[PDB]
Amino acid sequence: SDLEVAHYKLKPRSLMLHYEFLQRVKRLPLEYSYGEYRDLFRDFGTHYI
Amino acid sequence: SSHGCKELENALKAASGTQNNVLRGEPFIRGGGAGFISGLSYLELDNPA
Repeated sequence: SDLEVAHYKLKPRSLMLHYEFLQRVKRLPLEYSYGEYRDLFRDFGTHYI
Repeated sequence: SSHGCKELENALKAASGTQNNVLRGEPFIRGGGAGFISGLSYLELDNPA
């Protein structure tokens, strides 16, 4: 049984981020060092819906 | 006086039988209440309507 109940779409533009994600981004190093972006993905993952 | 008899019997039975019984069904609904959709789309094999 495949049941579908609602269709959701995010707006394409000018999204208001969550505080926590905002700040974690704010703390990302400007020089590349994989460990921090790794921790970022492990906290928040890689993609949004 | 002398006597001889020989007696021989051979009997063979072979039997076989098979069934294939396939049943398929795909009720499909658009619109209405999700509970009514799921309840009605669920295939009552005794009453497919």
